[PDB]
Amino acid sequence: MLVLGLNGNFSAADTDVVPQLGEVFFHDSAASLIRDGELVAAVEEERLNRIKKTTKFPLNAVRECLALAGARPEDVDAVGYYFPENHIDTVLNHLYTEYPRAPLRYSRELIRQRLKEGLGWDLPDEKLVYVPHHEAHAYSSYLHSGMDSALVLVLDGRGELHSGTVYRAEGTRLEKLADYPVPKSLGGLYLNATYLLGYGFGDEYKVMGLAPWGNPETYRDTFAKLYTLQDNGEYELHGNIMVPNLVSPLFYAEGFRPRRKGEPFTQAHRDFAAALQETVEKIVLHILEYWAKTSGHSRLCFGGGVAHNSSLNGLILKSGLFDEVFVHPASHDAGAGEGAAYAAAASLGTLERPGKRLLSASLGPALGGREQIRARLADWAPLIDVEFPDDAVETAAGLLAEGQVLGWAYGRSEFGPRALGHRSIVADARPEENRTRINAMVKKREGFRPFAPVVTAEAARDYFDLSGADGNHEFMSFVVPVLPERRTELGAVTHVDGTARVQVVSAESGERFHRLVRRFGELTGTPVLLNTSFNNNAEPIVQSLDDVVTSFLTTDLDVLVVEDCLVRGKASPDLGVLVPRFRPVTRLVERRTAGPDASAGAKTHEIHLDYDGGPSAKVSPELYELLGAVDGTTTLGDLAKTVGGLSDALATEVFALWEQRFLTLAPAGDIGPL
Amino acid sequence: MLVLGLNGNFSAADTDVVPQLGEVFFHDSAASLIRDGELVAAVEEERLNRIKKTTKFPLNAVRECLALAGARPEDVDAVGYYFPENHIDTVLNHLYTEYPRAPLRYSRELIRQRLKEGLGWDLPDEKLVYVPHHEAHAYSSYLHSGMDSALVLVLDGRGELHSGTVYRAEGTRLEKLADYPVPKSLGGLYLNATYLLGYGFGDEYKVMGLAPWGNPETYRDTFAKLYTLQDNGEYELHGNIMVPNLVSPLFYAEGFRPRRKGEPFTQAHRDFAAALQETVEKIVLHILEYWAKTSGHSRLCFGGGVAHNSSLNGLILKSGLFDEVFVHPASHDAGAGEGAAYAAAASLGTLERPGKRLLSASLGPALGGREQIRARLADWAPLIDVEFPDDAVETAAGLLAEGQVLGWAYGRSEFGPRALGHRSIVADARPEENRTRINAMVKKREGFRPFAPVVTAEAARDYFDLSGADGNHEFMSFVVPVLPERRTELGAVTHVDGTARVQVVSAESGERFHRLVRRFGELTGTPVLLNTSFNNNAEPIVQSLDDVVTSFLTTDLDVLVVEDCLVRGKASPDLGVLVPRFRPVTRLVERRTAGPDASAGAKTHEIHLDYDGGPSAKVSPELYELLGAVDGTTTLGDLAKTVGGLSDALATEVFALWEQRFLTLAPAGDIGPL
Ligand SMILES: [Cl-]
Ligand SMILES: [Fe+3]
Ligand SMILES: [Fe+3]
Repeated sequence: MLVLGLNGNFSAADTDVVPQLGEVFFHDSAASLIRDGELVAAVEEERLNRIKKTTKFPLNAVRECLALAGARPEDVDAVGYYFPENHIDTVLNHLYTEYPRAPLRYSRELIRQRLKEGLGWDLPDEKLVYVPHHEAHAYSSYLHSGMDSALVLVLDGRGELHSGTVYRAEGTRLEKLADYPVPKSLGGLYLNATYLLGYGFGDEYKVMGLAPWGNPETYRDTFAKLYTLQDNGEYELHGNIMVPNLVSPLFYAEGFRPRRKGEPFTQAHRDFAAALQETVEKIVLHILEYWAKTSGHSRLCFGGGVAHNSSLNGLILKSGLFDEVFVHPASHDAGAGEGAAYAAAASLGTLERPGKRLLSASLGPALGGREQIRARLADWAPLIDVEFPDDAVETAAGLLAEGQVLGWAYGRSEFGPRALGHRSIVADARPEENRTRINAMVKKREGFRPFAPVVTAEAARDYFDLSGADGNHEFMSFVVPVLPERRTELGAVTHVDGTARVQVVSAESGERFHRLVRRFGELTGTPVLLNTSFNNNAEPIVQSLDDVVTSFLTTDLDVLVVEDCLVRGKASPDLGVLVPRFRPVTRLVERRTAGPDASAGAKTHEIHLDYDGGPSAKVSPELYELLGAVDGTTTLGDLAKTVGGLSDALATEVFALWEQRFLTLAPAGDIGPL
Repeated sequence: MLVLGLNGNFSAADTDVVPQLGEVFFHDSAASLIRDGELVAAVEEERLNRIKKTTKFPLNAVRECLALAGARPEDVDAVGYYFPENHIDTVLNHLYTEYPRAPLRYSRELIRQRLKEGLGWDLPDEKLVYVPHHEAHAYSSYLHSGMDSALVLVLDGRGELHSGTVYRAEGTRLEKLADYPVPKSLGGLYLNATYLLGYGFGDEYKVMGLAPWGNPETYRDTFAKLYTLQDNGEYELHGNIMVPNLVSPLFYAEGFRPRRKGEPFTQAHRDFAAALQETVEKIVLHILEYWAKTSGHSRLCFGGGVAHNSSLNGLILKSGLFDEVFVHPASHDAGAGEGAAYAAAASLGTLERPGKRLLSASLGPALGGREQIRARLADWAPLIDVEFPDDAVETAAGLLAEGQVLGWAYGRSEFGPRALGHRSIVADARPEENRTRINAMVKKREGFRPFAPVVTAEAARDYFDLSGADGNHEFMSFVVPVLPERRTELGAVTHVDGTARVQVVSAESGERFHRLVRRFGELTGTPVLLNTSFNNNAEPIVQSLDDVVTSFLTTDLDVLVVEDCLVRGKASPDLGVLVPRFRPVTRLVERRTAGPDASAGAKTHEIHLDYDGGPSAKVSPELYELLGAVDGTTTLGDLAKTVGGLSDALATEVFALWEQRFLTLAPAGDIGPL
């Protein structure tokens, strides 16, 4: 039994199903592969097409999953899709009424066209299974829990008919207990409020990071007008007929004005975030207080996008409502994609399930063999210096103890949003200053943002308060208190409220990363590291070796440790040897608007990424001419001849566009098949 | 007592308040000026920025109205805006949460900014009055009816809180009897349905033109699942949680497939339009039978945008529920803007009302003095020949009896969507072939589109069944049956169901246009003329003399009659003397997309209009280079020298862009102040 799980929309690499298809239409595209009930490969398409939370069809993810399994497309017994057929087709039909030039291609045709054109795979209709969305979420969360019975809660933005569902789980059978309609969505509520802070889709976790800086008292009674807790685990959200946002009208009427980009986060912004987070905590704990005592289950599995609210999870852990809580590293729609495979298996035969709790999210493609990685790093020689230490982990722990900030790239990439020791940036967790600088200089993000620690399993309870239920901490699912007598010691990773979104690494969850953290603790007395995701502000978590080196070279990291190679940037790196490549969404434009006296205005030149929400940047006339000559094979230095040579100014302009990922800059060639 | 009425959004000429601001956010911008209770000027902003149903701030319209009244901005005593302040500001606030770069300027500050920058007018806060939306509609519909009291029904897309409102009007007092909530919008229902026909916003009236070709029976039972008629003049529309369209999910589930662009209208599409029209009719006649009997009133004023459903209006007239019915020529939001002026007058002190029933919509700017028209037409000499007959009307009637299609342009432009003798295209109403003739080769639009007759007051009852109530027919508000013994005689203007959207012209409503239709009747025995709006497929109704000449020269009209001048196109018109000017929304673009093997891909040159739903066209590299040098003063011929001269190929390419109005093409200078 080999089964493919699919989620996302159906757009090709270079176009979308309709022009500028909204980023909210079936996002976080991913593919997962289960064999004999075990999750053998999973990767989000964003990692391969480099568009965060992408809606595009996860063609590359399917290809990578098959390769990791050693399978051909014909080996796949079934394909599950994470929504019912009528729902996804009704939404496509809606988009087609708005875009009368678009061909009437519904999901079955589009899935089969993509697999046929993209993989040479003729999928039989009888192998395609559409699955209720919250059923897919629940299967994913519960089957990886290691529990043989549980309460399973799913809360997300929405399924086909519900924003929340409660299941009883026993053996491999799911039995629905309750649901909550779409307009009560806590995902929708959190996103509605997120837009008031100058943030958008996908930024909710940043708002969660802001909330502990605020006092929930300021806006508590305002948010209380937007919901009512009702008897027997019910609740209500109070909508409005003014605009499609539950939150902005009332807060506008009370004088709250939405933050603008580039403005600071005031105390009122912080308090708003705090009152929002408390609101969702109050609702979910109300749901669970009721269903704990009603269903009688002492164990909980929590999935759906809302289960990525780690503060909420930490409160559930401390609530005492349950003895055990489990959360999957991919509780958003990539996990529903995985759950759709289990559901598809269930509908065609018997359901085979994992035999153990999931401990590792290291499930994507790896970086390559020993030899192909060494050969590819040689291709980067004009930009990097490379050492091959006898014991890279020993050396990396020493560098960390010396205050270096490291890129850390090993093996198979993490499924789900958290970096966990395979595509990480790590630093000493003790100095508070590391938080200040890694926010400001390395990740280039807001100073309020917290940093998550990783700790060895053996030392975890010396630093963090894990009391209450037994939660799984392999995937940073839970915020927990830092023990008070350790808060000064852990300056970089203790949040303003004394908590931390902890990763507890063990020899079984992540042997190499555990050894790193253990050795560091032996050197310093503190077996704790800061662990943030390996990506700059313009990209998802890095995937390939070229991704890793590119990111190292365009962030202000000290050293890169990749598959036991020690990489440093050269004193003067020769950008001219890099070959520019368009991304499938890269566009160049020369534009004139109207000018004075109805003249044609002055020319300007821009590069942009053609997808909804894509960035854009002004370019000089010389860079515009240089980039128009890009062929995929010629180096940047040879290209720059035609505009009179790669001046330092052109190299600097190119470097800034590289940092923002408007195009691919890498040595000639590639690493080859893995 | 001089009062300015305002409706629309707040965007400048060349940008929108938020980028690509949806065409549905406060559309049909307009300005109205009342003085001592009389409407002295009104024009829609679309006529001036040449963007159909524009949302942009009606700055030009305000300027034109002030000039028509001989007023300084400072002479205005009060300004009324057609929505309450909290509602429009809440919608702007919602736009601003979606665009965190947009500065937080709300409606009061934007109104003052546009008037200060645009007119030097410093508007005191005390002079700006915001109005309930359906109240503005109701004042405008009722106060121009000539009635002493009436039942007033308003049905539109939505106001701040309702989609329908019912008033009793007496003297100048409005008393609210009932309302219907936003989700019951019949404007909303009609537009949702319209999308299924490959049409969009603003195309509803085309769907109404299609409905008689269809049989309402085939989808009657399907539409019946979407609404329920209830006691006490109540009804319900049955929504869905699938997509924001009432209509598409159910019709998709029954195998209805939305029409694609360029596809013919099938019999299914025709029957769909027929069942949709029957539905809104059934609901509104159900509202009206309950409120005619409950209120006991024999007079009805019907307003809001749904009151432009001419077929519905004819059915109301024939229902016997009322003795009198009045419909305003601008019952859409431009009329709400007018009605906001009256409400502002009632707020600040005392309200004065018009002395008589409105007979003429001729309220916009005029074409100019006879001396400046002659002078400006001489500027067009390299493209046209002009005659100055002794009696243009006499000549025009003969030319029409000879079978020519005329442009007819006189005096002040029509307020509201119907042409009525001031910006019209007129032809013989007798020949059936004139429909396909003027659709295909003049309006360049669909063939099913019926044409409307204008008839003298004296002959009206010889041709049209005006029985039932006494309706006002000066504005083409009602569809009425053509008498069966006249249907063959009126071949061009009788729909497939024997009906016609008639204009009855009188010496009182439009003297010149009356004399024209009378004379043609003396010459032919048929005092009826086909009357369609003076615009091609790419523009609103033409406004200025330059608009009139441009439209005549870019359509296939035989002759243009404009202010007693007879205009024909020269055998070989010299396009080279035309000065090209960018419109404020004109953008000229060279584009490179992504290519195979990650190269810089296809190079294209395009012109487009930068507003939501704006057209675009590919251009040749040569025209791209020529249009880039447009300075607003150099002629097309002189600009063409820089690329080798105005060749026939280039002149043809430019002409096709001119026809689509991508840029302004006109002789040097302008007509000057009117
Ligand atoms: Cl009242
Ligand atoms: Fe979900
Ligand atoms: Fe309205």
